Amino acid sequence: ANIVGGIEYSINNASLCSVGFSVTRGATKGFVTAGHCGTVNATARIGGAVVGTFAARVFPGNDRAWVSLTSAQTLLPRVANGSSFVTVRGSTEAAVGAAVCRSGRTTGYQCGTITAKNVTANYAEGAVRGLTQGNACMGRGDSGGSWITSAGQAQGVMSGGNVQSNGNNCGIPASQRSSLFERLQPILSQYGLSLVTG
Amino acid sequence: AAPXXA
Repeated sequence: ANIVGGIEYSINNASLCSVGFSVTRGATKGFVTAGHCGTVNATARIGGAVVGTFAARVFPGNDRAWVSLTSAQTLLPRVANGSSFVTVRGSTEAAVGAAVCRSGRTTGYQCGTITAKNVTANYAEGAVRGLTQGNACMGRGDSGGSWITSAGQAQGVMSGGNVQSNGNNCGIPASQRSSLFERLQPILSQYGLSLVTG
Repeated sequence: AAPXXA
């Protein structure tokens, strides 16, 4: 499969999440995603085919993971925006007030701005600390998907937020949305990964 | 808040 940020993958034939970013660890191909998406060794599939397994994850506390893929996968330095793509150029962290967009299999590509950093989400499983908050909307299934600036600086991966009863926070004004992402920098250093760029 | 996932 062609690995692009934002596309759907399933975990153990049950849960759905979105790919965050193509990465490599030495000769190993992988993608970073959210820790809540799977436990170590869970099976990820794209379009019904097995593409790899969860190599490591941390959740709750943090919310990160990487999936090691088979050598047949093609890694691409891109994030889906509808039928178009955003090229990944690096991982400089943007500041509060910057515009950012996120991509995921449920709500597609949505943009907003960064409103706060170092936010704690008290999920039922336990708290997740240090997340960055944005006001782009998102829904069930977007977890793990890419957060990136239009200039291509990858910011992190979708964790969670204040989903409403219709399964997203897109039906409430941007001022009332809390859409949280795990910063990418610490995931790259924690697992020794290099982002694929173009 | 809930994580997400689907």
